[PDB]
Amino acid sequence: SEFILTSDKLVWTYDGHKLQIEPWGENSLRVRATVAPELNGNDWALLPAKPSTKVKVSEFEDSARIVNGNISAVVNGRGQLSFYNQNGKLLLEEYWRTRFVAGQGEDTSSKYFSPLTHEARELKPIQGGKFELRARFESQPDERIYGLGQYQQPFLNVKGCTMELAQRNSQASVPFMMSSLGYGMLWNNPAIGEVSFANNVTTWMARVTEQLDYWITAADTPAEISQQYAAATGAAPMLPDYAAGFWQCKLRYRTQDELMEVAREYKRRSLPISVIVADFFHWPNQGDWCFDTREWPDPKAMIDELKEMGIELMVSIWPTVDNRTENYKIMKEKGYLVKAERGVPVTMTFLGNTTFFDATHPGARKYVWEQAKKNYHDLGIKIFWLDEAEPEYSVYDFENYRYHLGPVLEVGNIYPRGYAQAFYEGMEEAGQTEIVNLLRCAWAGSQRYGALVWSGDINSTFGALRNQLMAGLNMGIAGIPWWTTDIGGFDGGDINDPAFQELLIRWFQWGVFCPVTRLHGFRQPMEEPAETYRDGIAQCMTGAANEIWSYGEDNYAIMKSCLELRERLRPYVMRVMKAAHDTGAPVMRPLFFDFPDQAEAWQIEDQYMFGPDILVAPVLEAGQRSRKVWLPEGCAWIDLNTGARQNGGQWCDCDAPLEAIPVFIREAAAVQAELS
Amino acid sequence: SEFILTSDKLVWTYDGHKLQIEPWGENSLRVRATVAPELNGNDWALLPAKPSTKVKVSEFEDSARIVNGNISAVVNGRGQLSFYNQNGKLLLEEYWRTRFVAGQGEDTSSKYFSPLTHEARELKPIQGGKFELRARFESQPDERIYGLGQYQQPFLNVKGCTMELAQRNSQASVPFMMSSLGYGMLWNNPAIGEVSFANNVTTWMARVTEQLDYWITAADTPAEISQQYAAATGAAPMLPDYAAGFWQCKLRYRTQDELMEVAREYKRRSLPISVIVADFFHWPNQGDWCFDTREWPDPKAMIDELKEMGIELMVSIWPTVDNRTENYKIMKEKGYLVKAERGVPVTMTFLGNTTFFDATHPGARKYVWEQAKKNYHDLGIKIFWLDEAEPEYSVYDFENYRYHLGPVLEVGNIYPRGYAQAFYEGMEEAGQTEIVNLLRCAWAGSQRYGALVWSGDINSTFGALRNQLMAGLNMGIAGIPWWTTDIGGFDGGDINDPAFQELLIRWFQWGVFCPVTRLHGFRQPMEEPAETYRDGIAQCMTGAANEIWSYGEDNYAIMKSCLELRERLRPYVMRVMKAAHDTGAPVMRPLFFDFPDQAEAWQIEDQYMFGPDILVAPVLEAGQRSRKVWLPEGCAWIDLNTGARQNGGQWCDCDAPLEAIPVFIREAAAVQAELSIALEHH
Amino acid sequence: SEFILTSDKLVWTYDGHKLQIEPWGENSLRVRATVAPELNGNDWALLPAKPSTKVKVSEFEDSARIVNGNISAVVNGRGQLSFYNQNGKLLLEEYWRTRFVAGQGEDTSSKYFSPLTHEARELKPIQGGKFELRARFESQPDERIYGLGQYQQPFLNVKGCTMELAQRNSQASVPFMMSSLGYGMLWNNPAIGEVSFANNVTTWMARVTEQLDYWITAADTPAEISQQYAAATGAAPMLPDYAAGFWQCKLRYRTQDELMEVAREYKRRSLPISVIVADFFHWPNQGDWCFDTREWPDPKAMIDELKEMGIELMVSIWPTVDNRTENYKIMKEKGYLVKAERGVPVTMTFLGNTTFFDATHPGARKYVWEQAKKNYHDLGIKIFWLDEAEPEYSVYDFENYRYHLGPVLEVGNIYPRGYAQAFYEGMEEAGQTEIVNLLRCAWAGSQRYGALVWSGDINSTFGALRNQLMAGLNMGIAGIPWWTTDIGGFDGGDINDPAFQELLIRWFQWGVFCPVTRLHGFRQPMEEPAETYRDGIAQCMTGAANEIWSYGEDNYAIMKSCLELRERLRPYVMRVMKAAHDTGAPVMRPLFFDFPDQAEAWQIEDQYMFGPDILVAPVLEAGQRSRKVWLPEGCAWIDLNTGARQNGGQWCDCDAPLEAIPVFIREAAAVQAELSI
Ligand SMILES: O[C@@H]1[C@@H](O)[C@@H](O)OC[C@H]1O
Repeated sequence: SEFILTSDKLVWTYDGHKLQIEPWGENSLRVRATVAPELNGNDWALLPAKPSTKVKVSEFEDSARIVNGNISAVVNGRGQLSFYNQNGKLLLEEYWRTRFVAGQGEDTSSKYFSPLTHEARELKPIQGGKFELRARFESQPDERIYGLGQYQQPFLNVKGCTMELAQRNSQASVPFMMSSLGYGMLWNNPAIGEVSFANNVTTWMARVTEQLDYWITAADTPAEISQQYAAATGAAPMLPDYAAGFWQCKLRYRTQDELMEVAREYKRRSLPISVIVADFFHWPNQGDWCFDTREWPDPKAMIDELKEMGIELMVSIWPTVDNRTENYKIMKEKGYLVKAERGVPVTMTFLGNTTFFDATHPGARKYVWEQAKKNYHDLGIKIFWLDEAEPEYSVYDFENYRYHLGPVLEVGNIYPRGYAQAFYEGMEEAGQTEIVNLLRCAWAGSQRYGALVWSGDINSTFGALRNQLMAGLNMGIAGIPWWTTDIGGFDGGDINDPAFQELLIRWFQWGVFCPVTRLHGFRQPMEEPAETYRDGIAQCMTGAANEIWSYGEDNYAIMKSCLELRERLRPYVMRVMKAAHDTGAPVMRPLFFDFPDQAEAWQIEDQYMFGPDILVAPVLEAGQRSRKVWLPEGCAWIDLNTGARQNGGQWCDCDAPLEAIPVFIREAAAVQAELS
Repeated sequence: SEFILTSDKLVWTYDGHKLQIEPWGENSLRVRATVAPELNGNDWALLPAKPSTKVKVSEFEDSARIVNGNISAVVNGRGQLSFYNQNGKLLLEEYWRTRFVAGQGEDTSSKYFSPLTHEARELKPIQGGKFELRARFESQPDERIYGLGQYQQPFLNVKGCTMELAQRNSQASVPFMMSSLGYGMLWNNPAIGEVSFANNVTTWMARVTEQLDYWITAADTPAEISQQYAAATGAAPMLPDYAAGFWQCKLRYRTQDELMEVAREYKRRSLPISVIVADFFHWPNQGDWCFDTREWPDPKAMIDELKEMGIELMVSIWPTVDNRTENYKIMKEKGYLVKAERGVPVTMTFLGNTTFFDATHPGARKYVWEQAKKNYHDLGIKIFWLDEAEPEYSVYDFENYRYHLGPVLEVGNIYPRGYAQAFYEGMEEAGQTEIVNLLRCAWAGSQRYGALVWSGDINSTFGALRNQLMAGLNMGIAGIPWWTTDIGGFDGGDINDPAFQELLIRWFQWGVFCPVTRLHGFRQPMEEPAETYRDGIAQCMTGAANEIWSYGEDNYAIMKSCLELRERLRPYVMRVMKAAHDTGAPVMRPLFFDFPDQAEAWQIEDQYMFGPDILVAPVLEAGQRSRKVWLPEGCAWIDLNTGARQNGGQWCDCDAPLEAIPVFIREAAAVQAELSIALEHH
Repeated sequence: SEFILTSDKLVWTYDGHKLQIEPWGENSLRVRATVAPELNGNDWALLPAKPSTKVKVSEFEDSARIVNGNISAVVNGRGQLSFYNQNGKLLLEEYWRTRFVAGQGEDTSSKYFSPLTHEARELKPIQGGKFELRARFESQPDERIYGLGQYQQPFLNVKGCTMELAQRNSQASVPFMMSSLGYGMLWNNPAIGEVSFANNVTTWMARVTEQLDYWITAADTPAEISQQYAAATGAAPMLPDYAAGFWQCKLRYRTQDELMEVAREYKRRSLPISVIVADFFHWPNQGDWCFDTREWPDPKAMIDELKEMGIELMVSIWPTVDNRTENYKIMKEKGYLVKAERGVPVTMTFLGNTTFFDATHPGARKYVWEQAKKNYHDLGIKIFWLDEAEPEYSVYDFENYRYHLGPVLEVGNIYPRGYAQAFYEGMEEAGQTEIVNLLRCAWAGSQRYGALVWSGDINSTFGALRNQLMAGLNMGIAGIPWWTTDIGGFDGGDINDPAFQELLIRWFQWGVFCPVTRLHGFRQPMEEPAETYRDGIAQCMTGAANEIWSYGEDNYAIMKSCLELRERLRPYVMRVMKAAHDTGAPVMRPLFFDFPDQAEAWQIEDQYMFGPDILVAPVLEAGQRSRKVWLPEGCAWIDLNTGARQNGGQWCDCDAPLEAIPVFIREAAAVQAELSI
C-alpha cells in the first residue's frame, strides 16, 4: 500500500492497481482507476477543468485526504475510498466485503469484513482483451436519486431501480445522477452496461473498458450541483427564438404540396406556427440525404414561401446508408461506416439493407455533414431532425458491432453525442449561431451540441404520458435542458377516437409547459403507399392527418388557445432558456430544484416547475376532471385559469376541466403580467 | 489407470476420461473418447455394424489389446493408443509429448517423453460450454494420404497439406482418408475444424464437440478399404440409366420456350442428350419452389414433350427462403429455419434477404420435400439440382449460426447430407427407385442418398481444371463415386475467346471420362435482365449460350464426337456404376486403386483409371499437343485414337492433338469391342 | 481503393484497412496492416532502421510499387501484395481466394478467383476486444524453409511442417524464416499462434493482436540474409574467452564442498575446465535469489578459489517467487508479478506455490537484476543461468495469464527476451563487457542480450540427439548463434547403463563441434533429499554423478580427448564467434550456408559446417560404426582423424568407431595449421 501525493493529486497503488483522485472544477473531483501500466488519454464527456485554487492534499495516520472546496475524498491504508462535504457529512462510501485487501487483513469491527470477497473497484480481466468493470458503493436508507437520462418508467426517484446503460429507441443513457444526500456523480464511461441503485448496494457496470472513470461534485443545493455539472460537461447554448414557438409535424407529409398546404392553412387561420417538418423517406434512397424531386419538385421554392410566412423548415436525417447508393460506395472506400463483427454486413433492414455512418469517426461526421450542407443547408434549412440517433440496430446485439473508437461494448453510448456534434460543428463552421437540432438520443455532454432531445416512438396512452413526465424531468437533472415529446405520443392514436382525442388534449396542455411545444405522431388510420416499390426501393407509408383542426371544432378551439398561451409564454421561455445556458439549470425541473428545503418537494412526482415561476400539475388519467395540487411554501400562487390568489404551503383540490390543467404562477413574477 | 474389458470391448479410464474401442464391421474398429459422464448417442455417419464373430480382447503386462480381423488396437497403461495390421506392421500411432500422463511418469526412453505437454486426445473445456477437441497422431516418413473430399488444390496426395473441415462453395469436407500404410480412417464428427497432415505431426481438430469419435479400418488393398468404408457409411445406390448420358445446362435458360428450343435443336441435329436443366431463378421468389408461370406457362407440357424426346428435366432447388414469401411465414412459425446467433436474422442477401431451411431438422426436410413434390415431382420431374448445399452463407462466420442439432461449430458439416436426405427419402417414399440428385456439397455417407456431387462455381482456367482432377479422384476415395464438374468451369469463359475454346475442348474431353458428363457454366458476355426488379423482387441475369454448336464449327465437330463416344461408353459406365454400388469402388480412381503393387501408381497424379479398363491421361495445359503417359504393367493397352497396341510397363510419348486426349483401353476388355476401335490401311 | 504515396512509403487503403510498406534497412521492407484508426507504436524486435540509399516509390496502371535495393513490393488495385528481387524473380505472394475484394470483382483468369472467400490479411475482430490475425501466402513448389527457432522435431527443412508460436520447455519460437527462394521473413509479432508451411498454403496466425507486422529481406546468398536480419534485430555481442572452453554441470551440486571438490578434481587431473555451475535450489526459497548459507557457507571464498583455478562460476536463477518470501510481498506491492486471469493466483507449483516475475515490466526486470547483483554479481559471479525462461507454467493455458504489456495471448512470446534483457542491461550497467548468460528460451532479437540458448529438459535418447542437431542449426538461421545442449540429454540417462554410455560419447563428440561445449544432465539413479521438507519448504533432489570420469576408464579416455580437442579449437571458435558478431552468421551452419550453389547442400540434414572450415558428420544411431559423408565441391578436405586428403564433390564411406565421429577440415585453412600444431 503506497500513496504518491502532490499538492493537487492523490494517487494510491497496490499490485498494479492505480487509484487517482484530483480536482476537476470547483467543489468537484475526478476519480480514475486502472490495472494497466498507466491511465489512458480518454476524457469522454469531461471538458478541461478550470484550475482550482483551494485544493489541499493531506496525510493522517494510515490515510490520505484531498479536499476541493465543498468535497473531500479520504482513502485509508487499504485503498478504500469515501467522500464527505464541507460539514464533514458522509456523501458516498465504497462497498467492500472482504477478509483481505491491499495485502492486509480487513478490520473485523467494520461492515467491510466479509468472506464474500466483493471489491469496490473490480477490474475483471477479459481473456485476451480488456476489463469488465464493476464499481460498488454502499446504499443509504434515506438516499433519493435522480437523473440518468430518459427511461420509459413511472419513477422520478430511481432509488431501487436498475437502468441499462445502452441506447435504444425511446431510451437515452445520460449517466449523471443527483443524490438527495448532497452530491452529483457522472459515470464518465461510454461502455454498454448497467447502473443498479438497489436497496442493498449501488453497482455501476461496464461490459468492456480500459479503466474506471467518474466525476463527483458536492453542493448544498441541486441548483449548484447542476451548475457544477454544466461546467464539467458543457453549457447548453442559447436557444434560437424560433424554437420557442409551435413545431408542426406528422408522419408524414409525403410531398412538397402536402406540406405547403398545411403551412398555408395555419397562415390562412392566423394561427401561430414557427417550425414545420418534412419527416423521413422524402429522399430517393437512404444515404442520398436529399429531396426526391418526384415528390419535392422545387425545395428552394418551398423554403422561400415558408420564409415569407415566418416559418422554418426542419428535415429528417437518417444515419442509414443503403448499399445500392453512391454514398455507400464512397463511405465504404473511406471506412466511414459502422461494421458488423459477424454475419451479413447490414446494421438495419428497414426499407432497405442499410449500414449506419460511424458518428465516432471524425471523417464520417464531416462527410455526412457536407452532404447535408450541400443538399439542405445551402438552400436555407437550418434545423435538422437527427433521427435514429442510438443508432436503432434492427437487433440490439451490441457485441456484434464495432466503431472507429472501438467495439460498441466499450464505446457505444457516445454515438448520439457524435451524431449531434457532426451537425453542430458543421453548422457552426458554416456561420450559423444559436444552433438547435432535434436528436432522438443523447449521452453526457450532448447539450453542448445543441441537442433538443425527444423521447422517441412511444405509444399513445396515458401510461406513456406519465412515463414521459418522469423521463423529461430526469433528463433535465442529467444536464439536458432542451427536451420534448411527440404531443399525443407516437404510435396508436386514431384521429376519430374520442379516447385518443382526450389524451391528445391533456398531452398538448402539458406540451405548452414543456421546453419545446411540438405536435408529432403516426396517427391512425394509416395509409399504405400506392406503389409498394419504385425502382426496387420499398416505399414508406403515412399516418393520418395531425393538424390542430384535424380532431373536430371543440378540440380545435382548445388547441388554438394552447398555441395562443404558448406565444404569451415565449419571453418567459427565453428567460428560462438563457438561465439554462448561464447556470445549467433545467427548464422543466422537479419541485426540489426550486424548493429543496421542503419535504414534499422531494416526494411529489406528478407536479413540476416550468422555470422558477410556474407550477404545473398535469392531468395524467382519462376522465379526470379535478386533482390535488400541493402549493410550495414561501410565496403566494396565482391560479392561471381563475386569477385567484392562494397562500403557499397547502394542498388544494383544483378544477381540471377538459379545457385546462391546473397551473399556478409565483405571485409578482414578471410572467404573471405577461399571461393575463 | 483402469481397464474395463469384456470379450468384444476395450475401455480405459483415468480421471473421468473414458476411451472406448470396439469392433465396427469386418477388419474395423470404432474409437470414442469423452470426459462427460458417459458417451452420447450420436453415430453421425456410421451405420449399425454387422456383428464380428472372431474378436479377441486381452491384457498383458500393464496394457490391453483388441483384435478384429486385419486390425488390432493396443492401449498401454498410460492410455496411449496405437494400431497394427495382421502382419504386426504399425498403421497409426497417437502423438503424446509429456513427462507425466494418467498419474504416472512417462518413459524417458520413448519419443513420448517431453516437457512440452501435448496430449493425443485433447478435450479442452470451453468455459460454460462443451469441448475443443484435438486428436494428434505421429506422422510417418513415407505415408501418402488420399481422400478427405473436394478441395481446390493441385494435390492428389495430401501428406503435408492442411484441409479445412468446413463447407464452402466449391469445397466439400468428406472426412474419410485412405493411407498408403494400408488403413482408412473416418473422422466421425461434423464439427467445424481442421485436419493437418503436417510432416511433423497429424492433428484433427473440432472447434466444438461433446466427444472424440473416429472409425478405422485395415486391409491389404485400397479396394478392400473402400469396400469396408461403404459398409460402414452406406453404399451408393444403382445409378439410373439416363444419368450416364449427356447433361445439357447453362446459367440460365430463362423461359420454357428457350429451354425447349435447345432440346429440340439437339434432337433436330440427331445429337445425344439425356438431361436438360432449368437453372436458378425460374421461380417467383426464393422459397416458393415452383415455376414462375410468366416465363414457364405450362410446365406439364414441357415435361411431356421432353419425355417423348427421351430427355429428363432437372430443376434448380435453392435452400433459401426469402422473408416476403408465404413459406417463410409458415417455416418461421414452425421453427424450420436456420438461425443467426447475433445480428440481423438473414443468412444470405443474394437477390433478397433469405434464411436457409434447416436441413438438420427432420420436420424442415419433410416440409421442403413436400413443396418440391407438389410443384415439381408430381408433374414428372425425376431429378433435382440441390444447389447452395453448404449452405452458402453470404459470410462464412460459422460461429454466428445455429441448427436444430446445435451450433454450426458443433454440427455444421452434416447440412449437405441432410439436404440430400430430404429429397432422397421423399422421392423414395413417393415410389421412385434409382434416385440421383445433383448436390453441390456432401459429408461422410452422402453417397447413400443418391448424391451426384459437382465442384461448384470454379473459374474457367487450366489451373482450375488441374484442381478438379485431383478433387474428383479424392472424392472417390472419400466414398463419393458419383461426381462431376461444369465442363469449361463455371466463371469467366467468353464464348468468342479462342483461349477459352481451347480450355472448353480439353475439359469436355476429360468430361467424357468423368462419372457424369455435364455441360454447364456462366458464359460471357453476360446479359443483365431487362427489368432490374419486378414486384420489388430483384431479377436474375443470364450468361451467354453454352450448347455444343455455340463455339464455331470446328469446335462443334470435336464436341459432337465427344458426345458420340460417351454414348458408346454408356454400357461400360453402367457396369462400373454397378460395381460402385456393389463394392464401394469409385468410378474415376487413382492408378494405385487398380495397380497398388506398382510404385508409379502411387506417384502419378495426372493420369487415372475410369473403371478398371480405361486409362485416361488428360491434357491440362493450353497449347499442349503431346504428353508423356505411363502405361501400367500386367496387361497390354490399345490406343483409343490410333488403334495401336502397347505393352504395359513403360512410358509412352503420346500424341495429343486438339481433337483427342491420350486414352488407352485394357486389351480384350469388353469395352474395347463396344468402342469400335478400327485400324485402317490407307 | 486508394494509394497514399510518398518518396519512401507506400500506403494502400480500403474500408479502414491500412496497408503500409516502407524501407527498413538495406534490401529490406517492413509491412504493416490494421483496421484500427492508425498503426500503433509497437516495434517489438525491430531496431530503428538505417535510412536506405535508393528507395523508389511509383504508381503504374492501377498498381503501386516500392523498391528498396534488391527487394521490391507490388500492390495491385485490389490491395493484393507480392514481392520480387532485383532480377524480377517472385519471392513471396499473398494468398487470396475471393470473387470480390476491395469493392471490385476478382479477375476470373487468376488463381485468386474463388467462392471460398479467404483473405491474405484477415484481421478478424474478437468480440469486445482486438483481432485474431491470419496472414496467408501462396506455397511454392520447390521452396525449402529454415529457421523459426528451436523445435523438437527431426526436420531441418520445415516446408510441410506446422510450428506452434509459443514458448514451452525445450521449444523456442524465434520467428525469423529463411527461404531457398532468396528471401528471409521475420514475423514481428509476439502473440501466441502458429505458422503453417503447408504444401497447399502458408499461414501465419496470431490469437490476439492489434495489427499485422512483418519484415522481409532479399539477397542472393543465405549469408547476406543472415547479415541483413542481424542489422534489423541486433548483432550478437562478442563472446568472452571463457565461454569457448568446457562447462561442467549436473543436477545438482548441493553444497559448496561438493561443487569445489569437482572443480579441484578437474584441475588435479590436468583436465580443461572453464565454467562450473551451481544448479537450482541452492537458495533458501524461490525468489530469495541468494545462496543458502547452510549448504554454501562462504560463497565469496568459493568464487575466489575458482578464480585462482582459472574457472568462472555460473549460478541458477529461477524467475519464480514463492508466496512466503519477503520479495513476494514487495514485488506484489509494486505490481512486478505475472497475474492469473482466473483461479488461484499461482503460476507454478514446483516445490511451492510460486508466481513468475514479469519480464515485460521494466521495473520488475530492474528489481530482479538488483537482487541478483547484490547477492551474486557483487561477489564476482559473471555468468547467470536464466532457467525456466518461457516461463514454465505448470499448465500452458496461455489465455489464463497476463503481463504488463497485455494478455499472454497478445505478447507472451517476448518474455524470454525480456528475461535476458534484465540481466544483460544490468550487467552492462554494472561495468561488465562481453556478457553471456545461459537462457532456456528466446524470441527474435534475444541474441543482442548475450543469450546463450540451450534446448531444455529433453530425454536421453538418440531420437532426441537427432532433433537437437536440427533445432540448433535452425536456431542459427533464426539469428541465435550462441546455442548448445545438455551433453547426453537431460532426463533418463543411467550412468551404469552401457546403452546410455554410448549415447553420451556420441553426444559429447558432437558437443565438441557445438557453439558451446557443455556437460549437463539429471542422471540416474537419482537420490531423494535427506528430509523431504525443511522449515515447511519442499527440498530439491539430486541426480547421480556427471563428470567425465563417472562412466568408467574407457569412456573417460574418449571424453578426455574430446576436451583436449575442444581446447585446440578455441582460437578457431573465437574467430567464428567474432564473425557471428560482425556479420550475423551462425556458428553451427547448414551446408547451404557455405555452399549455396550446390544441390546436395540443400538436401543433407545429418551433416553441417562448424564455421566455414570444419565439416562435421555426427553419428546419430546406436551401434553405428561407419557412415556416408558428402564432401562439398570447390575445395579439398583433410580428415581430422587420419590426416588423409580427399577431393571435394564426392560421397565417402567414413570409419566412425566409438572413439571418433567423421570430421573434415578445409585444406589450407588456418584451423588445419592449429590442429596439427
Ligand atoms: O418520430 C419518428 C421517428 O422516431 C422514426 O421512427 O422515424 C419516423 C418519425 O415519425
